[PDB]
Amino acid sequence: AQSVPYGVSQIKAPALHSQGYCGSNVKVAVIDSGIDSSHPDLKVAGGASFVPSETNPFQDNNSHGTHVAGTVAALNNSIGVLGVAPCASLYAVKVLGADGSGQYSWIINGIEWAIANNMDVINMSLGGPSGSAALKAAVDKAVASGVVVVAAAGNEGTSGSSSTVGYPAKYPSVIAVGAVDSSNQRASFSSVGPELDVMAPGVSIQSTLPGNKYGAKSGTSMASPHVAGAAALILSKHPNWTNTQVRSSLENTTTKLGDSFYYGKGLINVQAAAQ
Ligand SMILES: [Ca+2]
Ligand SMILES: [Ca+2]
Ligand code: NA
Repeated sequence: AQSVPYGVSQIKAPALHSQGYCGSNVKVAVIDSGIDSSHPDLKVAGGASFVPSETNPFQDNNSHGTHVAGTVAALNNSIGVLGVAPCASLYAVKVLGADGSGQYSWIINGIEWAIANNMDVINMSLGGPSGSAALKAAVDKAVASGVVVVAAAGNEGTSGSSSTVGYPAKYPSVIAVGAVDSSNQRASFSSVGPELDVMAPGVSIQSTLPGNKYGAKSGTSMASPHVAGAAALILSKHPNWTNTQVRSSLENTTTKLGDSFYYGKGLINVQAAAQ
């Protein structure tokens, strides 16, 4: 039987599902450690690998990319879990290797690929403490090209009064996502700062794992795909909205939590965001 992860319900996705909105024809790129395309609960449409030693984007030797992807789009069937936008066209853009790290040149190559291939939404569940003119340029171009770019804020917790949001999440053109629990409390690990935009469920998130498995993971990596999946539902309902309108709708209809430095605008509510 299929189980709906708490997080899907928390952001109110099922309401859209009920209306017949599930992300059909929205192209979402998971820029991460690849997606196990053999998983029975996922449907990968395409993708590319930018990791020199791991040329197949459909082999995930880490498990991270597959987990992120099931949050976005685990199929609606009688098995496993359920994604935020279960009918989306899922693309595996492999930029992290088996050890979960990757070079900036690879990540950037992957963003460039996503622009060229007309992805609607990009999910980046990754981040580093330092930026680069090339990294900024690539996210900026995606957004100028009409792509919704979503990134995990980071897992750096609090540090005095400084921002601990990593890159590319720190860039204004990107939506930086922090993590809450099932009670709406900020996860202690969730990165903080003025660049934080929204929150999403990121503690003990059940999703798909390679080799027809399921398991839980915690991190702002798990929070970001709820937002990416949410932008896919919105576009399925309003195919003519610009990335700008999608973003404003998500930000403008959150459930407000505590201070914006810790919670940004609050927890997204896709039901409200979809109008
Ligand atoms: Ca399923
Ligand atoms: Ca921001
Ligand atoms: Na940002």
